[PDB]
Amino acid sequence: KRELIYKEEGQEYAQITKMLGNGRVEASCFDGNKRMAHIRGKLRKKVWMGQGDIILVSLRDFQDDQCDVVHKYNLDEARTLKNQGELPENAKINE
Amino acid sequence: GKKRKKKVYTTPKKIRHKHKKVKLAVLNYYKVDDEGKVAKLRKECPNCGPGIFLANHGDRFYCGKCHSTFATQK
Amino acid sequence: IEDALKVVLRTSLVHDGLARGLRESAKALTRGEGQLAVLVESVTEEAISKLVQGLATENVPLIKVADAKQLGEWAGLGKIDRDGNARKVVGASVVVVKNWGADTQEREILLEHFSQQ
Amino acid sequence: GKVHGSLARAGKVKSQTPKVEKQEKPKQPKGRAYKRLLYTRRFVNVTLTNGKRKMNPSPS
Ligand SMILES: [Mg+2]
Ligand SMILES: [Zn+2]
Repeated sequence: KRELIYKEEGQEYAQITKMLGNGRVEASCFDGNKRMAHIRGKLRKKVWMGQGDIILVSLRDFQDDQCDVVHKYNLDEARTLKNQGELPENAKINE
Repeated sequence: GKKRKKKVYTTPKKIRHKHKKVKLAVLNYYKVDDEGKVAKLRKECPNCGPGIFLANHGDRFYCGKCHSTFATQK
Repeated sequence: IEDALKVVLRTSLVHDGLARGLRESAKALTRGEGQLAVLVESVTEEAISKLVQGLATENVPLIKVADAKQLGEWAGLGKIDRDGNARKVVGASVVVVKNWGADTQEREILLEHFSQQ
Repeated sequence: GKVHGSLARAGKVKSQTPKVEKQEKPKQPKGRAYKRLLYTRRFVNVTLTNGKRKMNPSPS
């Protein structure tokens, strides 16, 4: 049981649509942004993620195409996000 | 490993009971009878001996030295 | 004289004879405890000294040394770690000697003299 | 949390380092005087003959 970390001044949540190779991912950020997500530090081979996983990602203000994924939520803190509702609720992601 | 959070209290506060200091406290205990005899406004405690003054709060007198064992209704 | 006063205050400091204050002084005088009393007349509204007079009237002898702050200074209330005074302000309105402790001849002649008045 | 800000932001460590002001100094002689100072400090004022010269020995 760990506390779930919220976004702040630039970081935003997203959902993995399809995971590419070479540490690359396609992620739908909940501003209608079908962005490219880069697997990043503390995240290379320490925590594993897959298709349709809730994700948190930091933007790059000098390039909006690509963005760097920072933290992943374990399908239960995702539920907590879902009840508090900072992310759009028009999407169903269940097991 | 332990994952501890900051404690949150559903109690406003409990404050240290500050002793009620009284300036010129001693003279209120006595009374000068016009340059000579003097009397005491409070009552003397028998168990302790002469000098120790009773405490009057309401319909009883209470001691300070043997405080626990003496509380006699007025 | 000044010497016997400091001598008696030392002899009552080492053996816990000073009723350093006025409530303890009043209690000691009311009991059969206070053998000597030194109080200052430079007290505002003067009622404390009048009450003390009454305490001694009922353990009789009293002394009329001035300089309350200095009285506390040479009364031993100070920690006096250094050679000089190491505290800003400290003084006693009334000092009461209960235990006579060690006895010196000059002090006993002085107390007999002050008893004679 | 995991990261205190936007991770990919440029000039981050530079921005948040504590600005510590230069310490004022006596003038360091320059030119021939500096070479004389170095010569005195190394070959006539031998300090730590043990081991190596150990110029700039860390204090520990
Ligand atoms: Mg890579
Ligand atoms: Zn009592």
